[PDB]
Amino acid sequence: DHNDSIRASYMTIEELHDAGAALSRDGADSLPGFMEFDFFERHRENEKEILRVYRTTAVDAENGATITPAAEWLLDNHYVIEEAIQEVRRDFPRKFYRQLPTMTVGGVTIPRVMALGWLYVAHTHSTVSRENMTALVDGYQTSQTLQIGELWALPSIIRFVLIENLRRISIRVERSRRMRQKANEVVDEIIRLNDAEASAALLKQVDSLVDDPTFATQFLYRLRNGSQTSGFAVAWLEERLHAAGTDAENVMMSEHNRLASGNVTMGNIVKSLREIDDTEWSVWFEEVSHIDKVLREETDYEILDFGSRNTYRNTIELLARRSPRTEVEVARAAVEMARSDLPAGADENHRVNVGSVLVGQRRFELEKALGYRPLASQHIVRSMRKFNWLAIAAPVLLITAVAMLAVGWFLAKAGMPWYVVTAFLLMFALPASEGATGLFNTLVTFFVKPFRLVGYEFKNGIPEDARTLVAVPCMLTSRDSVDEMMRNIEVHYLANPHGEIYFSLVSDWRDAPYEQSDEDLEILDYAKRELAALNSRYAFDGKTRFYLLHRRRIYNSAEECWMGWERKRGKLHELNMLLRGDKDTTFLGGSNIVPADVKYVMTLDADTRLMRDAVTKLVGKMHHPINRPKIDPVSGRVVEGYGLLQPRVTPSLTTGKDASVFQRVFSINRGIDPYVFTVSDVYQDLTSEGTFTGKGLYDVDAFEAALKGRIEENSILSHDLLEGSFARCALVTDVELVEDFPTRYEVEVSRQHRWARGDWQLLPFIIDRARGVTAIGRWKMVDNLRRSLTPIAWFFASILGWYFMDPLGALIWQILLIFSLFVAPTLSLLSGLVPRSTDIVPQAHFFTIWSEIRATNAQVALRIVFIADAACMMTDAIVRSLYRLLVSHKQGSIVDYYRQMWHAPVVAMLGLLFAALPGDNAFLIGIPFTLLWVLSPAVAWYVSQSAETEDRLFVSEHVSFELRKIARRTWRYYEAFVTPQENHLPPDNFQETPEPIVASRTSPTNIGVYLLSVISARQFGWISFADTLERIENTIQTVEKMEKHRGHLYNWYHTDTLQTLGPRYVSAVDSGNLAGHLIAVSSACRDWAEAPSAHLQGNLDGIGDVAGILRETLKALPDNRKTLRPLHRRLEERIIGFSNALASVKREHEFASIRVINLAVLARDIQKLATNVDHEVKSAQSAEVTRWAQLLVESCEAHISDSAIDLTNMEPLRQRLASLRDRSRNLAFSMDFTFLYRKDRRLLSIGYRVESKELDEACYDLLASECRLTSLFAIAKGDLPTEHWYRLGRQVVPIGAQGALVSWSGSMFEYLMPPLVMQERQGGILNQTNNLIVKEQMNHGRRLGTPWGISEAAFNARDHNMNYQYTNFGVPTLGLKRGLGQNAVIAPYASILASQYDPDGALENLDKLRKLGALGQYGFHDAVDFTPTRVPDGKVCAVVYNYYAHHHGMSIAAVANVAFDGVLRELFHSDPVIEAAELLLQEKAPREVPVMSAGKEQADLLRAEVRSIADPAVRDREVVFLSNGHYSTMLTSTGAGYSKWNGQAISRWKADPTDDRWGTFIFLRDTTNGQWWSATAEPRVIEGEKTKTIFTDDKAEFHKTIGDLQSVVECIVATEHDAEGRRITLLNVGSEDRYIEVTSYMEPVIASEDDDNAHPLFSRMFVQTEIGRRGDVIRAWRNRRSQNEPGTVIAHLAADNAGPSRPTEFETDRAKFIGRGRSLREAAAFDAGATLSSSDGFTLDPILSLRRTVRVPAGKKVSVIFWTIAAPSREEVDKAIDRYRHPDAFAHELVHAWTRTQVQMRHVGVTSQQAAAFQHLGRYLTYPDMHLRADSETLKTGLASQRALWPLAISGDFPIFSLRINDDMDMDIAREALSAHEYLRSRGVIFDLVIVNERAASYAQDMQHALDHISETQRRINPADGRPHVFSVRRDLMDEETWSALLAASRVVLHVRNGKIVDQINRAVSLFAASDAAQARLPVPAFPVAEPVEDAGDLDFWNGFGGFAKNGQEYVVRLNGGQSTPHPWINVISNENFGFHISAEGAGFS
Repeated sequence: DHNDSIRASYMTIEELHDAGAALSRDGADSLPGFMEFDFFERHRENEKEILRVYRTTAVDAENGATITPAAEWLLDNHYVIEEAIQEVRRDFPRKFYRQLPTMTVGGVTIPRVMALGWLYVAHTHSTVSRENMTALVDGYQTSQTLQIGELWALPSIIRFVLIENLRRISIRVERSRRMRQKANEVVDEIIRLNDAEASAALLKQVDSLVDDPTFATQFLYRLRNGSQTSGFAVAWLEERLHAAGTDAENVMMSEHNRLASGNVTMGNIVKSLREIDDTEWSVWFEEVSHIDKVLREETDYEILDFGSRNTYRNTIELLARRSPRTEVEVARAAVEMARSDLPAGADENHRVNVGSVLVGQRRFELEKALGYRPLASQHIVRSMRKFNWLAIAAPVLLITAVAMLAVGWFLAKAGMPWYVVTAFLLMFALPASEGATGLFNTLVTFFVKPFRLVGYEFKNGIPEDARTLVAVPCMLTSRDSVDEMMRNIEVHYLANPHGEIYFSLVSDWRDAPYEQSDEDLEILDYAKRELAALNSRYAFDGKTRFYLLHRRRIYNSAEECWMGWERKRGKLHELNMLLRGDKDTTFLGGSNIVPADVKYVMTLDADTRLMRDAVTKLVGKMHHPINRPKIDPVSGRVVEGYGLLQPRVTPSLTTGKDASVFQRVFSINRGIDPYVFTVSDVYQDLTSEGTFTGKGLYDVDAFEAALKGRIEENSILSHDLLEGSFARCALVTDVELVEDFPTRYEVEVSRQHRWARGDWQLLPFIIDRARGVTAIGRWKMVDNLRRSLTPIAWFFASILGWYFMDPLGALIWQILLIFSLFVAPTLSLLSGLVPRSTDIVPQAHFFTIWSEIRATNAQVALRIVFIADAACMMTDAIVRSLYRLLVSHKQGSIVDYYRQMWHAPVVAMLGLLFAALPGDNAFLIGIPFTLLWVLSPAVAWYVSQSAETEDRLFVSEHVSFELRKIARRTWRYYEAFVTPQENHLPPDNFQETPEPIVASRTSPTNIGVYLLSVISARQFGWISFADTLERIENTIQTVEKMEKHRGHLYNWYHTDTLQTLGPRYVSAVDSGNLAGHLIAVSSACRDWAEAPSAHLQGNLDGIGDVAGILRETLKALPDNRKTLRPLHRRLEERIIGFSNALASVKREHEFASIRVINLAVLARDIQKLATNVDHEVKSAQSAEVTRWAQLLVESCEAHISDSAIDLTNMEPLRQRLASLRDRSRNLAFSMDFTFLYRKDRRLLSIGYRVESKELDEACYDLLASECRLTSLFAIAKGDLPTEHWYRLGRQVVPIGAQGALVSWSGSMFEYLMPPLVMQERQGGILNQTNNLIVKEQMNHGRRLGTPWGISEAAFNARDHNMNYQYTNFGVPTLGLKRGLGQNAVIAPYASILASQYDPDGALENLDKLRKLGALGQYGFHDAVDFTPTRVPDGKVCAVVYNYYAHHHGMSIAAVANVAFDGVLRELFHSDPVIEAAELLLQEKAPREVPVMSAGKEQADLLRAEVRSIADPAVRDREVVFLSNGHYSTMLTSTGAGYSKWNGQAISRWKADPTDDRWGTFIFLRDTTNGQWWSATAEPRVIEGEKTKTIFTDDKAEFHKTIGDLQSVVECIVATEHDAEGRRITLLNVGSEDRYIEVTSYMEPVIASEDDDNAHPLFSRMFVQTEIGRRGDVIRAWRNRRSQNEPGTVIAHLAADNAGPSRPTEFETDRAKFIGRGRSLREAAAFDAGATLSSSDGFTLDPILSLRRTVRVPAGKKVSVIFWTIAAPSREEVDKAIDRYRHPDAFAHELVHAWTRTQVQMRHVGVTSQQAAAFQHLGRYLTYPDMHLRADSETLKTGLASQRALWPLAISGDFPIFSLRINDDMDMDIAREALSAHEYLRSRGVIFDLVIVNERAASYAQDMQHALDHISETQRRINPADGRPHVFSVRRDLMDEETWSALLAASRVVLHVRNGKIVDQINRAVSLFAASDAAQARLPVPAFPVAEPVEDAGDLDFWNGFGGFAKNGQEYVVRLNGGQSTPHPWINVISNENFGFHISAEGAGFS
């Protein structure tokens, strides 16, 4: 527990309290870690070291090194750390750190908060929790107070301490890992040298790094528990550790802690950082602060909204800092003075208004009373405010004047006789004035902070006494816009439903010379009925929320005719009268009802869209007593308070589906910016009075009085500024109203004309000082006038400039004028670029400058080219507005624009002609400007054209045609796999290769996407109207019958029973997706029912698409039969004629219904011809032509059926549609998202579990996901607060020159799922993220080379019950997951999804994919796998044969959005609930995003292991195990091995390490030459033989090269037939024919191994072999002895190939094959004769051998495949022999072998490298080569017998793999050992896994409990395996002798601490690798044959071999060399207790 971290044990609670209390009174002393440092340098060093060891661990670990669990928390979770590095150093500027009071512990000046935070982390082991923090805080505050600003800094200080701790721990663990690998290397070098002469030198070298305990810990574990061990180095280490008093057990125990403490502390640090990032530090500060204990009582502080409370605290803190008073007493004094204020209020009867003293009107009084010293900034701001409007006028005037003098002095060198001076100065003033205004605005916004109002927080809605109504002024000069205006009203209501707010409506029927023609009464009645329906639909607790008001129109004069006393101003004034009680109004009876009193009225407009809860903030700000108007009785000008509140207006991104080039030029800022809260304004921060623009809340009484007392008449459009002047308006700049902008230039001209008219109708208000006008109002009017006169001023200045002087140096003057206009925007551009004078150093925040530079250049260009037109319009406007009130008079093309304006070109030509004649030196500068000015109409037309945003894509016609054909091809899935079998629901997927099986499960997502696809299909024109209604009704009825839990569904379901598969798990994602799709369905049904009169004819393009698909299907027909192509060309001409007929129908516009009959006739003809073709051609591809013809004629019939609607009695269908819409909407809204809401960390739960009724554990925290759609729906429904949307996501990864979003496993099913329903506009973050990720996916695809489109899909990997599995994928750049760059799987549907942003590239990618095998019947397949570990043989790709349902749904929906201009996005957004929250998306991207930390792509993909062995004879033996579960075999590198079948063996084999020449073999003898050799590399091997063995999975391929004749063999076990296949392949290169013959040899036995090795004579006797007809197969079995023998007949099949028929020979007698005295190396069957006399029957020595002489040509190859079949019954091999007698038969088996071995390796959690390691372990386990066993001294003093049976271990059929476990935090090596045991059991290796525990009696009980729990998965009774061979012994329970016996008796012993499995086995092979090389190539010395034997005398019975030596006392046997007796003639020579017998030629036994 030491490490280098900060450990101070536990403290729990009630000890932290008094700990902090002691720290406050008598603290200091010391701290656990802690040292003298500087904050900033230490933080930078922390970041540097953490980056160092993050990159080090990244470049390691993946290299194949074991990684500690402590380092996992640093690799897998690094992003939380990277934001934790920020915030700190972002929340601590230099000036703020120096404000914290210092504590000075131990002579080190440390701020008090730092020390208080050091104790919290130390005493809690870096575990942060809210309650412990509160306990520590209040315990510390028992005596000493914490100032505001300190109490804010605790979370950041805690983050700093945590990151310091993590840095220390990470450095230590990295160093320990490096020391561990150094120790491994050093001890390996020691063990590699046997001599002790160099070991001492190496230890002396390493002595510098032995003191550290992380080094000697592995050294001892690798030397004490090893194979060759030590005894010189161990003694040296023991001596060193015993010196200096350390011993060795102390170091042994130290690593049990430290390491575990490191892991625990890293985990705690990660959890605490996450928790600090999770909780909200507003309620915590509200509760733990003492200053809020003062204000939460006795004053209205607890309900003032967060911003106002924060401003109060800031003012209090500022007062306390710059004054001799502290915070508590200053708050007390403020409370006392506010009390002394006396309430004097209606509602303000209780509590205390403390606001009128901090930010109110009496702030200066307390400020002066308390001795506050103001800042210089405050002094200058107060002075400027005191100088009223002069403070804004003086600097602008001074800047203009200095511009005048500069330009006058620099340009007075050419005549200019004192009169040109005045004209040029006055004309240049206006651009100079704009420049001065921009400069002043920039200075003010850079220096003066913005000003915020104070208001209530109506958390329960707007109360009584604050009743408001929203009165949108509207017009009724329309027919069907009433529905639109109503919809606007529901949206406005849904923006904030809670409260006492009403939504009225005021209307009029434009102007008319008459009074009332009684012609719009029907319009009025329709509107009233609609509004009555609206009130009935929305009325809770008996409240009428909607009202309609109308005005009767009164004659005033001409022009306006009859529109009442005045315009909209008169309407508002009449409304003000009628609200307060006035009966003699000008309104209509029946529409003059208003909600009683109503105190505040909001105006709003038709297109201005409100934000959520945007009016409650304004009502509160107006209602608060500080902001209430007072109305001076001296004059009605509203001295203090405010009369009107005008919120700021934010332009929207795009105007729905219209986004002109004009929009992206004259509105630079677009969309909402969530980061900014207030915007600095120049007028409001200095004069405290803004401008009213006609939209904003106002008090009724004050406004009514101040306006009825002042204005007489003459108000048209300039009124708003006038009311803002008489009353006192204000800009809140906190609540914002999103407004649209006109895309065309026609509207802007009208708007500018109206503004000019208004501004120029108010001249006497400025000229006259009488009447009533505020001082600031006049200046505002003058500013408006100068801004209006700028264009004409620029015009006149330019024309007179190039006319009067006409000089040669007018270029400098012109560029000066252009420079002014360029400069004016650039100040605002640069205002947000300065980093506050380089205070701190952030991360790579990008630049993003070129974009707005180009935008400003375009803006200046459009301005400079429209000056002429704008000036002319402004001239006519000014002269009109002057002649009035002075004289008191009272869609198109370029040609359309040119005839409309027609003034700019003619005026420019007039000026150019007038100024071209005089001077003759200004044409060079006059020509270009006039040239651009006359080409004005073209620019206006170009900018008025609507561009492509995201829907209106330029897809031409062929691309959309191909996409529609793909969609129609993939809709076959829904056409086929949806049946009315109580199903009406799509199945999940569909297998087709392992026999087509259809799934029976369905999720809500599948239902939603299927319904959306049905709507899209009806939109395309594929099915009739009745079919769509039937399908939707059936699906909705089935869904209503479905089981539900508070509205939601249970994720998985059954398709036939409608029951749940497993636990009823409610999923948040699926419910949200289904509800979002149901809303779109309801909207579609509404749209279809609102007009079922023209929505029936259809598109008549589905019939075109199916015809095109048929034409494309026809081309895939190899029509080359005897008839050539008569019918093919006939049907081709028929189909082209049909397409011509359809086109002829289509160009016709009347849509005659009789032509569809002709189309149907042609369809019938084509179908008949296709059927005729199919009757004679039975190809499997022509069925597709048949099906597509049938579908074509179904489409024709469907359109005919649609064309037969009566269209008179359309009522029943309308009723059905209305009921269906209502049911869909109710089903969607019934879902309740309340209980899933986690009100502790916000967010949402993953789902709900009906068992034990608990929420899930994780949450969703990323913006780019489907949780985006779910959260949007939940927010719109109103079941979550708005802040949840802003809480999640928003992370940026820089790709290219910009940055996209960030997602878990950044695939595309989650970036592009929501845009199927949701709308994304041009300027938002989401669409640019989509474009960037499409580009990045393209980059990934091209860098890998394979086609792009990575996403979630089924990859090529099956299992038990083969179903291809299913998992997530993505790109490594956008993923935040380790493992995304190792798969590289491509899914076709991702390309279709990506077509909504780039259809061309998607089509090209799909065309590339179609050239592969990735297009089945039901559209595209699911995925194509490119990972080399999951790709067979030499194939390059790997297609997956699946058809997932929602994948096809997404494909169809995306194609529908692309082709039909995004209909689905418009359906979802037409619902008022969704339209209310649509404005939430926006989110203008901030252009300052921080950048996160970072042929390798093709190398990171997973690669298989292929073990290649150069020369098997002279290298260590390697084996491979191949089995199909029942037939298990082994093959060594030299070719030896055995074969087993259900335990009992087949081929005789013995484990002889030196000989190793057992098993089956293939011998090749040349006939002409006579030399014979082996196809393997062991029995014969002759000179040459560049041999090579390649072991892998499946196959064991043996190579050989003998003198220009190659011969490669392949040995594989078959599938589902229990056979083993050996294939030989002879390659000839030279130009000659070789005549060789292939021999097979295998000795059979059918017994359970032990019975075979016991008495070989029984086994060899009881075997009958025979051969039957067609003699290429030999059958053998055992004769029936007892009724308990399985029998198990076997056979050996020759299975020839590549040649004619030749006779073969067989031999089943080993006496006549080996030869009675020889061995297999020198067998007698390969002599120069005696060729296999073919003895058969009950041979006493049975073998199986087959020989076929082949003839290899010169250059070609032959092949012979020997099969070894084993079957239970005799009649079963015939079903296997005939399956293998056929030719080929080796392909089509290979693929099953690969699939089954991959399934086996997947069913157990093993990897190919783990498979290789486990096969090495099996090699060490079966053969008696013991190189991983115990030490020599550990085996000499151990290995007793009659033991290991007390541990209930048989130890008879048990090699016993032990595994000593003494670590107890890893517990992972045990799982690897168990998995290896299971895998080797599956492969046919039997052994025991003894897990020895070596602990004391402290944690042994828990260790054995956990071991039993983790091993019970295989300790249970396994059928036919009988107790499974898994053990867990206890060292403490058994004595020492049994433990020693167990450790000595285990063949292979591995310790668990000193290495890891598959890392110790692989390292043991390298250390035991590397003289026997010259004896391998000599072959053998032929054979010996002597010349008989001479039959001499002196022998009685002289046979051919020997006879008696007379007297019968001896038997002399005489032999030559090499000869032998027929059998061993032995002689037993024994005694009572010993004996031996010796043969005649030499032997021995004893």
